Amino acid sequence: NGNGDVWERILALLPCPFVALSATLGETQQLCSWLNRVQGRLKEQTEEMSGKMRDFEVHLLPSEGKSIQRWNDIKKYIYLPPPGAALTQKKIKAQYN
Amino acid sequence: KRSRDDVYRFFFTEGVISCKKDPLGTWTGSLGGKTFTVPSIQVMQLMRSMKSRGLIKEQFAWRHFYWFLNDEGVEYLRKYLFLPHDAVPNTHK
Amino acid sequence: KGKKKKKKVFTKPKKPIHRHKLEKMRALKYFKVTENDDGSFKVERTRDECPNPVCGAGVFMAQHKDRKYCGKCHLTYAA
Amino acid sequence: MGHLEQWRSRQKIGMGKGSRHCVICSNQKAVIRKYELNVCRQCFRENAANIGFSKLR
Amino acid sequence: GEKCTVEPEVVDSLMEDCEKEGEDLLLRALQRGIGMHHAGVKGKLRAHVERLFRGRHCGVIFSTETLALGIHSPCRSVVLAGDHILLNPTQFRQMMGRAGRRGLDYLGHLVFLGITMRRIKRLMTSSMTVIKGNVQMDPISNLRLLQLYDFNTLRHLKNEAGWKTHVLKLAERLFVNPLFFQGRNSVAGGNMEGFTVEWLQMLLGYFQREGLHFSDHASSLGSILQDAMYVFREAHVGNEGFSFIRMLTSGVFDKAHYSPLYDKKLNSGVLD
Amino acid sequence: LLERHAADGMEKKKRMLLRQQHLQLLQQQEQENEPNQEESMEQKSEEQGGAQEEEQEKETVGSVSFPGSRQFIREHILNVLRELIARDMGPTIVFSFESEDCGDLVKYVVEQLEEAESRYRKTNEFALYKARIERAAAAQEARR
Amino acid sequence: ATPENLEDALRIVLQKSREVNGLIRGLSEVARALDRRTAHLCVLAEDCEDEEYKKLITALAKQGEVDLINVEEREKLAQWAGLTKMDSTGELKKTFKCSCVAVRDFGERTRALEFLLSHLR
Amino acid sequence: MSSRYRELIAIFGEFLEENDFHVRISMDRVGEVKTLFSAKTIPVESETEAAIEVVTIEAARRRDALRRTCNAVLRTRHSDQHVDVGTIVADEEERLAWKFLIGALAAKNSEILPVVEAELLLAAVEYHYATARPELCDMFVHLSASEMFFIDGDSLFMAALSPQSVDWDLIQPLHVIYNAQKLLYDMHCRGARFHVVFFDSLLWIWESAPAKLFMRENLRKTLMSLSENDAKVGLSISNFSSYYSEAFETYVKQWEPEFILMSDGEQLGRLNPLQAFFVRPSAANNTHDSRRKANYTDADEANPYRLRRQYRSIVEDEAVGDK
RNA sequence: ACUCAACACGGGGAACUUUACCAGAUCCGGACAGGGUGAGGAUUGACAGAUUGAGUGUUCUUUCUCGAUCCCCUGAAUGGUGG
Repeated sequence: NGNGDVWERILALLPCPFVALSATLGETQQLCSWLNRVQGRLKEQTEEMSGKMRDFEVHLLPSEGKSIQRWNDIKKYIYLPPPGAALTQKKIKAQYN
Repeated sequence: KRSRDDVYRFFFTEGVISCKKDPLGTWTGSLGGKTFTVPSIQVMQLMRSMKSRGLIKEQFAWRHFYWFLNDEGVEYLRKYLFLPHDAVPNTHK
Repeated sequence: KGKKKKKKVFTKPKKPIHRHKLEKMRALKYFKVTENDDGSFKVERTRDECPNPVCGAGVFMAQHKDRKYCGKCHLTYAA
Repeated sequence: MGHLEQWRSRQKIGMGKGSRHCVICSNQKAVIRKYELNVCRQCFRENAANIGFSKLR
Repeated sequence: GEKCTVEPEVVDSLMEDCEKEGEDLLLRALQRGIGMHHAGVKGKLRAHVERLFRGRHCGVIFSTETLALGIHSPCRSVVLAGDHILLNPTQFRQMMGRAGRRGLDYLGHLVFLGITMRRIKRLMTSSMTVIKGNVQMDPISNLRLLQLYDFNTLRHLKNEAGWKTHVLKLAERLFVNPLFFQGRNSVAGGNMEGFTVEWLQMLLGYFQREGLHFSDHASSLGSILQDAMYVFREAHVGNEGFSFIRMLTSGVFDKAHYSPLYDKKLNSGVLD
Repeated sequence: LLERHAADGMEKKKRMLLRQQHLQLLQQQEQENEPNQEESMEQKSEEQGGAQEEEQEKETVGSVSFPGSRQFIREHILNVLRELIARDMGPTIVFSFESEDCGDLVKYVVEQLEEAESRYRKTNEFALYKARIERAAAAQEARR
Repeated sequence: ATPENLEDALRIVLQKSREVNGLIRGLSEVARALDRRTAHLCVLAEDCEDEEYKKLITALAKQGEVDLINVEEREKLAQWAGLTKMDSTGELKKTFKCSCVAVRDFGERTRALEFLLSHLR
Repeated sequence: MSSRYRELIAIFGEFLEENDFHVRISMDRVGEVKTLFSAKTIPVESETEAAIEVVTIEAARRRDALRRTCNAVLRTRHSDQHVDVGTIVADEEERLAWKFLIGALAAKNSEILPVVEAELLLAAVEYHYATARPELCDMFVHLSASEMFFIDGDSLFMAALSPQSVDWDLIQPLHVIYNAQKLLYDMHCRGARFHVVFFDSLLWIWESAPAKLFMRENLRKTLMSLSENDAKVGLSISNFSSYYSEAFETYVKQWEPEFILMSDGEQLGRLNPLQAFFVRPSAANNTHDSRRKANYTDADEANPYRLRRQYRSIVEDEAVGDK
C-alpha cells in the first residue's frame, strides 16, 4: 500500500532492537528468515566483541492465534429493504421498526 | 446609453456638473447652452464609475449632488476625446 | 418589523434567462450577388426596407410565415 | 414598451401622499408641509431654521 | 440521546470554534449530534469532533477510512455504503477490526448498504494479507552511498579509516540477500542471491565517463574517471564468480575514482 | 437460499418497473409528438392509442427500489442509521470514501431533518408548546 | 513612391476618423452605408476565406461611386483601428481580426498623397 | 463563416427540395426526434441532469458529443445516391442539420427507419466504449488475481503477436508460443490466479492470415492440463463454443463469479473482424452481474480499465458473427 | 409606548401610493476589470402566437433591430423602516 521500499532501509541498519506491530499475516517464514538473517549480520559486523546480548528476533506466536479480536464479536449483515418503502415516516416515534 | 460623449463635452469647459438625486429623468445642468437632455440615472452611473477610478471628487448636500472633477480627471478625458488642452481654469479666467 | 430568513416553495421549472439568438454573417444573407454579366455585378436583396422616416436609411424589414414585420418601428404589413 | 412601461408608473402620475419627498432630506413620512409651501419637519424644524423663523412667543 | 457526561460549557466553546472555521457547515451538522471527519476537515476542528464522540454527545459520525485506520475509536454499530470508489480486502479487514467496545458490550456489528449480495462474498471469503515486500535496490540509493563513503575521504586521515569502518558495516548490512519473492524467479536463486556487486559496477562504469554526466561542456572531471570500469575490468572477467563477503568488500574499498560532483550533489539534494 | 431471492427479487422488480415507466412514457410522448394521422377528427371519444394503461406509479426518489450509487443510498441511509438507534445499539460510524460522497450524505441528512422541523411548524402541538413556556415566563417576570 | 508611404499614410488618416465619428466599422453597418451612398473613403483588407464577403464590398463600392483602396492583412488593419484588448501583462485577452472600414472624412497630407496615388473611382 | 453554411445548404438542397431554411423551422413534432436520440442513451439534454450543472467541464462534453453524433447520422442517410461524405459543424449549423433530419422523416413517412436506427445504435456503443473511462492500476495482484479469473485466449494470442513496442527479438521460424509459457510462469509464480482460459474461437469473420495460429495452441494447452498433472500444466482450459454467443455462457458465469481479461484494438482495425465483435461483449458484460473487463497490457504490474458505474440494460445487436 | 412623565400619542383622519406585514411575478440601482468573448462577436429592444393575474418579449417559438462600458466567473462594493 506503499512505498514498501523506504521501510527496508530502516530494518537493515544500526542498533535498533525493534518492536513492531501487526495484525494477522498469512506468511511467517519467508519474511522472518530475511529479518533474522540481517539481524545476524548486525551481530557479525559488531563482532569480534559481540553485544550485551546478540541479536535475535522472536516472533509472537504461541497459542491464541487470532482469538485476540474475537471477544468484540463483529456481526456482519446487510440492509436489504422490501420493494416498497416510504422515506416519509419522519420524526420521533415510539417504534421506527 | 450613448449620451456619454455629450456629458463629457459638458464637463470640459466647466469642470463641474450637478444633478438631482431622482429616478425620473431631467437635464443635468438644467441649462447647458448646448441644450442637451439626458435622464437622471444614466448621468449618475457615468460619474459613479469614474469616481471609483479616482477621477472625480464628489459632494452631496440635501437631495442633490455637486460633481467636481480632479486634475486626474482632465488626463483621462483628453485621452478619450483625443485633444490637448492648455488647462481648464486658465481658459475661464 | 422583525424578520426571518427563508424563501423556497419552489421546485418547478424556473424561467431560463433570455439570451441572444445569433445569426452569422447577416449582411451576406440579405444581399445577393450573381453570375457576372457584362463585367458588371448585379446586387439584389431578399430584404426590402420599410417606408417611414426612421427606417428611411438602410434599415430592412423582416419575413415570417404569416406576417412581415419591422423591428425598428415595430410595424406589421400582414401577409 | 414592455417591462419598462410597467415599472415606475402610478406615481409619475403623482397622487395621494406618495411622491412627496422633502427637499432637505428625501424622507416622505412625517408630513412634507403645505403651509406656505415650505418644507422642514422631516429634517426637523428644531434642527434647522436659516429661513428667518424664531420663537419669540 | 439522554446519556451524556460532558458539561454544557465544554460543548458550547467547541461549537463557537466551528462558527469561525466554518467550511461545509460542520457547524450545523455537529449541532445535530451528527458529525463528519476526513482530510478535507482541518486538523484542529476534526479532533474536537472526536472529543465529543468519545464523551458521548454525538450519535453517528460519518467518516472515511482514515479514522479507524490510524486512530482508536469507540464504535458498536458500523455501517458501510457501496464499494465505491475502491474497496479492497485489506480495507474490509481494517473496519472488521473495529466495532464493539471493550467490556461494555460484546457485540458489534456491520451493515452493508447493500448494492450487491455478490461482492460481500469476494471480500469476506478470500483471506490473506501478506508481506510481498519491495526490493531496496535503486540507482539513487547507490549515488547516496557513493557520496557517503567519499564524504570523510575528502581531506582527513584518521577520520577516513574510522568513517570507513562505519560505511563498511552499513553497506554490508544492506544488500545482504534481500531475496524477495519476484526476485527469486528472475533467474537468481534457488534461493540465494547476493550478486549485486556486478550491478553496482555496470552502473558505476556508465556513470563517470559518459559526457553528459557533466554537464554542458563535457567530462573530464576529475582527471581519473576510468577506474570505475577498472573494477568491471577485474570482476566481469570471470564474472567473479563466487564469494559473498570478499567481493562485496572489494567493491566498496575501491570506490572513487571520480564520479561527477556538481550534478550528483544536485540529485541527492532534490530527493532531500 | 432466501437472501438472494429477495435481492435478485427487488433487482428484477426494478428493471421491469423501468420498462413499465417506458410504457407510460411512450404513450405520453406519443401525444406530445403530434402525429396527425387518425383521421377520425373527433368522431370518436377515445383516440391516441387504445387501452389499457391509466395507472399511477409511485415516485419516492424517481422510483422505488433502485440499483447502485448515490441515489439509492442516501434515501435509506437515514433509516439504516435510525434502526441501529431503534434497536438501541447506540453509536455507530458510517464509511464512504472521498471526496464528494461523504458531503452529499451529511448534507442530504441535514436537509431531511430541517424538513421535518418545518412540518412541525404546521404547528398544533408546537403551538401549545410556545403558548405554555411564554405564560410561565410572563408569570415569573410579573412575580419578580 | 515607397510602400512606406502607402500603408503608414493609410494608418494615419484611419486614426483621424476613429477619434471622431466619420468611421463605420462592421459588416451590415458598412454595407447599409454604401446602399444609400453616404460613404466617402472606403478601404478593405483581403486575407479572408469566407467566399463572397469580398465580392459584395467591391460590387456596391463601384456601383455607389465610392473610392476604394485595398490592403493586405486584416490583422494589421484591426490594430490600426486600435481594437485590441491588451491586459496587465500587455498580453492578449481578445485580439481582433477585422475587415471593412469605411471613413466619411478626409486628411490633408494623407489626402494630398491619396490624390497622387489615384486609388479607384 | 457563411462558407460552411452554403456548403451544407448545397448538399441538403441537392438531396431534397431546395431550402429546409423555410418551414419546418421550429417543429411541432420535436418530441419524436428527441425521443429517438435519447432512448439510446446518448447525451442530448441537460439543464438539470440530477440537478443544475457545474457549467462546463460537463456541458461542453455533452454538446460536442451531441452534434458529432448528429454528424454521423447525417453522414449515413445522405446515401441512396452515392457513398458517405463528411460534414462540418460549429454552433448554428447544428440547428440547420437538425431541420434537414426533420423534413426527411416527415416527408418520406418512415422510409428512414433501419438506417438512422442502425447507425445511432452502432455509434452509441462506440461512445459508451470510449466515454469510458481510463485508470492506471495496480493493482493487478490484489483485487483481481485471487478467486476465479479468466482470460479468453484470442486475447492471449494477440498479446504474444502484439510486439511492435519493440519489434520482436529472437530469429526463429514462426514458433513463437514461448510467450504463453512465460505468462503462465509470471502470474502463477507470485500470483494466484485460479485460472481458467476459454479459447473462444471463432469469433471471426475471417480470412486473411495462415490461421494455424489458434487451433495449434487450443489443442496444445488442452492436452497439457488434461494429462493429469505434470507440474507445469495446472492452469487449465475449456473448449467452447459456439464461439461466443450468449444464452450459453450464463450457466457458467453465474455459478462461478469472476473477474475478466480480454483485448480490443491497436491499430489493426480492421472493422468487423476485430473491433466489432470484441467491443460488443464489453457492453454485454455491464448489463449483467456486472463483470468487469481489463487489458491487454502494458503489464507486469498492470493495466486498464473500467469499472463500477451505471449501465444501460438491455441494448444489443450482433449480426456479423459468421460460423 | 404601559403609574404620575403609555392609551384623538408616534402631525398615525392609511382606498392605490404611503408600508413595515401576507400570497405571486419583475428589475439590477453588482461600482471597480485582474480572469473568458474575431469582420458575425459577447450585446439591447420587440410585432404575432403561446405561457401568464397581465393585448406584461417575463419566457419560449419566429425573425428583425442595436452603444460593444451592456455580457459571462470569483473577489469586492452597495442598498435596507433588518437586529
